[PDB]
Amino acid sequence: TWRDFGRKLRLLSGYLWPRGSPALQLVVLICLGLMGLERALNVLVPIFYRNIVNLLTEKAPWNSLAWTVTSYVFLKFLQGGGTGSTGFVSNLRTFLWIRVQQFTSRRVELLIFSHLHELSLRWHLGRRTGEVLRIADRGTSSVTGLLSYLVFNVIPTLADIIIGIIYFSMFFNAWFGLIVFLCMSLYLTLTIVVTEWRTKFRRAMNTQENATRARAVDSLLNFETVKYYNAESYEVERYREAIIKYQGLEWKSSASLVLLNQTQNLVIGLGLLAGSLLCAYFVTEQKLQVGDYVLFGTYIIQLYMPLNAFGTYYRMIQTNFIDMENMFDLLKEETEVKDLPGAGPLRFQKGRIEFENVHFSYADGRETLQDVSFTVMPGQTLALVGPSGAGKSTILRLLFRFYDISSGCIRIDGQDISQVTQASLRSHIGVVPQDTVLFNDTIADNIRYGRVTAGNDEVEAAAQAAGIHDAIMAFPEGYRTQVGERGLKLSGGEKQRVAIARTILKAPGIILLDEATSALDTSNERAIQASLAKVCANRTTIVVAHRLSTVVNADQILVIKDGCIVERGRHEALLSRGGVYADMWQLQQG
Amino acid sequence: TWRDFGRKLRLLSGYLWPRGSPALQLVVLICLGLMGLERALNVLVPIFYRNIVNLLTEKAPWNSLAWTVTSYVFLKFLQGGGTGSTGFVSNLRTFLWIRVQQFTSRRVELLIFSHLHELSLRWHLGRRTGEVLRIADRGTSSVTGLLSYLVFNVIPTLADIIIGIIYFSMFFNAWFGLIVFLCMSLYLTLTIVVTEWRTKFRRAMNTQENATRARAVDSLLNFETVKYYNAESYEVERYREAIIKYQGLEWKSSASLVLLNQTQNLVIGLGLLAGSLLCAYFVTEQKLQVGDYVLFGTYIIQLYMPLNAFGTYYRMIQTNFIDMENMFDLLKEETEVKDLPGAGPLRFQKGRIEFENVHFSYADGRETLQDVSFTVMPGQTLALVGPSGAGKSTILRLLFRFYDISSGCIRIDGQDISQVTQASLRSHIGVVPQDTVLFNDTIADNIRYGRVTAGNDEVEAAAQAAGIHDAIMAFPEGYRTQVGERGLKLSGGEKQRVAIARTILKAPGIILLDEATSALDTSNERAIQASLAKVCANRTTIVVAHRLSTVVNADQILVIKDGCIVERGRHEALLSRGGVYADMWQLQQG
Ligand SMILES: CCCCCCCCCCCCCCCCCC(=O)O[C@@H](COC(=O)CCCCCCCCCCCCCCC)COP(=O)(O)OCCN
Ligand SMILES: CCCCCCCCCCCCCCCCCC(=O)O[C@@H](COC(=O)CCCCCCCCCCCCCCC)COP(=O)(O)OCCN
Ligand SMILES: [Mg+2]
Ligand SMILES: [Mg+2]
Repeated sequence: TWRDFGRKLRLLSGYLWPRGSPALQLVVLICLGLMGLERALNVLVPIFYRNIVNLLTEKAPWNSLAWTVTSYVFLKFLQGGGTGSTGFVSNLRTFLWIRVQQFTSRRVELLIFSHLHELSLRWHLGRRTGEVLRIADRGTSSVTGLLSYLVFNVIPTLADIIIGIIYFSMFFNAWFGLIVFLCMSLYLTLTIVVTEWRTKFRRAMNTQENATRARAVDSLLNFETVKYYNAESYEVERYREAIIKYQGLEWKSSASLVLLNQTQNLVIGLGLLAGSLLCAYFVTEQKLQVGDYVLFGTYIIQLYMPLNAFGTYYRMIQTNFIDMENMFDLLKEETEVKDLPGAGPLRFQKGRIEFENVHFSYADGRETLQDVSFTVMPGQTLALVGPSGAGKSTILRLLFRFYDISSGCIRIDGQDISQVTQASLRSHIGVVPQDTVLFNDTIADNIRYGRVTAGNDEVEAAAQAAGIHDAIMAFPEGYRTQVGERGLKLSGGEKQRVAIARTILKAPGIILLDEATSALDTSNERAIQASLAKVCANRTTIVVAHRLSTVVNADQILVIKDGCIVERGRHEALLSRGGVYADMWQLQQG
Repeated sequence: TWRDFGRKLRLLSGYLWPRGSPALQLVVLICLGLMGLERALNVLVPIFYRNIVNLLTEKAPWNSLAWTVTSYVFLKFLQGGGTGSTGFVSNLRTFLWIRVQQFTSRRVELLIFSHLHELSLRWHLGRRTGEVLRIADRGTSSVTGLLSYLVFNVIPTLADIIIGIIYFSMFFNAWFGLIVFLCMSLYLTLTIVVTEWRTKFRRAMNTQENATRARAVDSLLNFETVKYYNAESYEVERYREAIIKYQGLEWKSSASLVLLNQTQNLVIGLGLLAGSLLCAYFVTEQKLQVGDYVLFGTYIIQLYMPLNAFGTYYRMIQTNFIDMENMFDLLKEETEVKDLPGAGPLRFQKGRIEFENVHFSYADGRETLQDVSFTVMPGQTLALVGPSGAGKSTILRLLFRFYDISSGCIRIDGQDISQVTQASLRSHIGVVPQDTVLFNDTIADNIRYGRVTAGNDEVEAAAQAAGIHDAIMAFPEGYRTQVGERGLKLSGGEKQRVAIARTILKAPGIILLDEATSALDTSNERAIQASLAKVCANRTTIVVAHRLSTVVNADQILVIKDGCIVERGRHEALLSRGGVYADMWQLQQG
């Protein structure tokens, strides 16, 4: 509708006045003043011109005429090029604003890069990288740009037309003071009537646009596959057939503009005809002197120039508006798993975890995990075994509180999860992820990410827990070797080794291992678990392992089939029962 | 230096003539013409003004005066504001160019999205996503936004000054002429001197800029890690401390400009003073007439204003230059592993492979692979076993020819691979990668990527071989579900099952498996390898497996220690030897 526009402009205005620093809160006044003086000069230059022509007509000494001429030339210097150009009053402000603009830009940026890191997991696993980056880079340049064309080229221009009608009405004749008024009115009423009839087009451009780029920016973030299967053509072609349909529409909306920018010309044109013709009539009938026909020949032009100038800008102002809209959209989304106000930090003494009839659904259609309850005594290791797709990892994801349960209760150390602050909750737990990703930085700094204070001593010693010390030293330059983006450059298993080294360095109260021996050879896992046995002496540990050679000494064993527990107990007590665990053990060992 | 500018401009100008379609090769002439007419009207308006002032001075009938004024209110309509704005002999050109700025904004896009996909691996595993995207999205607007300010606002302006000096010399006094000439000369000699002094600054801005964004577009790609280990603040801060340095070094290059834009004002100023004083003097000494003063008071103002306007654009015309420079660099590089001239398709008959004393290195510091040779008969399944980091995957990488060798020879089916075209070579081999990635699309289209002409019936039949048909149908919406981005949405092992189904659908001449049973439970591996034994009836296979339970029936077994072959033979022939393979097998079996 035509009201939302208003709401939007209001918001953009809020970012002008700096809020916090007094000094700056002054520059924003002086600047305004210079704006004031220039408006006056605009109505004092034309007048002086009349004088230097009047005197010349009647004749006078070379002396008197001289001083007068100098005056005119001076004032032109202080205001050259009308509104929207250079000069000496104007450009003296563009040198006292550079500072304020750098206080608004920063603030906006460090706000669209904080929110993106507070949103929840569900949203993140569905975004389209391409877009979430385009929006965040062009966005911070929209707000600054517009706030500088709506306070320095629009509002000023408008004020001038008015000052004009006051004059040309109480200092010249009168009728002339009407010809100007009507012109403007029509100019406006021919803009609105047209701007609307165009919006039917601009709207159906943005949508197609954001979908004529996606596919592509997703065939460059997955290079390997587009090579193995030797495509590399199927792709280039598909693009061509999308850069065509988009173009077919922009023509429509890049021609409407030429129409709007031509109809306006006429309205202006007619105005000049009326005025010029009438003025001459009067001077013939001895009512206004010739001199005067010069004033109404300079003031006018210098008052209609601005309108026409905006003609070469309409194109951009549109684009900038669109981008602002998008950014603001994002800053209105809401986090899903929030925190309860008035919450206290967790009290950690032993580390006991208990589940109480938890039911969970992903897409509200089926229950992936349902009716699970277990208890772990402090200082004990629990293991989970089952077929693929049974829901093993969902329990670990839910313990860390990345999602919210629907029913039941989860309690640790006698305290429920839902009322303690997450920030204090996550400081007691460290987990090795299923897949390893490393920053595009050096291996030493990748290892140090567990805690940003330790010196090379601990990094070095902790490097011995995973058995990577004897391997890194053989590398050229030792621990300052590069890793590459996402860690693809390094190798296949030492990514897992450095991940487990990070976790060991962190040394949390409770340790959880999703997969640890996925990529290691059969002669390296043993040593790793032997080293880990000395570290897990007094810490609760949950381990998941498809291979059953690791949980033979597990303190407790659980079997998950389709999210419902099927049996439990130790190793030998499960073997004697002759159940599914015994069947799988026999199948694996013989 | 000051000559590179030359080569640069030459290129940006090699794009203003559609090279192909004829029709278009015409619009580019009529456009040029309209330019001509306008550059004339500019000297036929000031003149008419004088006439309507002379007549008024001496008196005349309302009739005659009337038919004169009309003229000076028509020519104004056609000319418009000036040399950089709207009108009616200008707009009519910006409506016949839209169709030529869309044949130069395509050709230059489907050329920076092709080259990025023919570069080789080394480069790719070392880029910085953040940047490569940017360079390729802002880049296609520079070369289409400068060609429009170097053939419609510069060259035109220059022509006008000259026409002015010709006149004002052979039609008016001829002494004034000198004034104009000198003024312009000085204007230029100041621009050149100042521009260079400034360059020292602009150069040291770009560099810091591209590095104040890296550690920021790389903490939004690897989201998980920035949560597990908490953080989420350590980051926001680092950003702030880098948005400060950049700023401090721009208030330098955003103030130099204000200086350059004030000096120029003075030079222009002086010119007007000289002229006016002189002209007035002559009119006193009876040489010119009042009428004449009016001409030298309108022509000048409309011959200097066009220049000042450029004062408010300098900012952008810099940024655009910088971006063009970068794009060119990318389009100026070179592929690493090219193809020998000529050459022909590979003559495949059976499927034999041979290695002949291959020595190769990665970074010229260490020898990753050295002294490797083997051979496979047409129909078996060689296997490789060894410790981690021994170089198992490098052999597979070197077969596909992603990198290149230093010595030795590689022969397939009797033909060396170094001369045969890679396009024909890579149509006979299909490999499941070590890490599985999926397109952000539906599962059916993702699994159809093996061959684009496949049908639903054969896709459904082939999905049964991997054992996933009985699993997908239980999902809601069946085969039209989403997999998210990169495939993190699906599961932990179903990605691997989908990848192996893709490979089976492709059905190449030679099959290679890096790791297939990494994420599968022990109850599903058997059925899978039994199913895979049926399709390898007449296809050579190479299999890598850390677990030795799937290699017991291998036709040939190799042991790779540190890239040097230690022993070879079958399974029982190696068990009796009592070597390292026997030790590993015992240790695994317990
Ligand atoms: C905070 C105080 C502000 C005081 C002044 C406010 C009013 C300023 C004058 C506005 C006159 C034009 C109003 C009608 C157009 C409004 C929309 C617009 O300007 O840009 C739109 C996009 O339109 C364009 O593509 C062209 C953009 C420029 C059009 C207006 C040009 C400037 C104003 C011209 C008249 C004012 C006098 C001359 C200014 C030289 C943005 O999207 P939208 O509002 O159309 O979307 C929702 C409604 N459909
Ligand atoms: C193909 C035929 C072209 C004919 C005309 C060619 C010459 C046109 C007039 C050029 C006059 C200015 C020459 C000196 C500046 C050249 C550089 C430039 O314009 O922009 C530079 C960046 O400078 C700026 O930031 C300001 C950009 C605008 C400066 C020139 C403004 C337009 C020309 C002004 C004089 C012409 C008459 C008035 C123009 C309306 C781009 O980088 P760089 O060349 O400095 O880097 C290597 C050399 N250091
Ligand atoms: Mg999992
Ligand atoms: Mg490997």
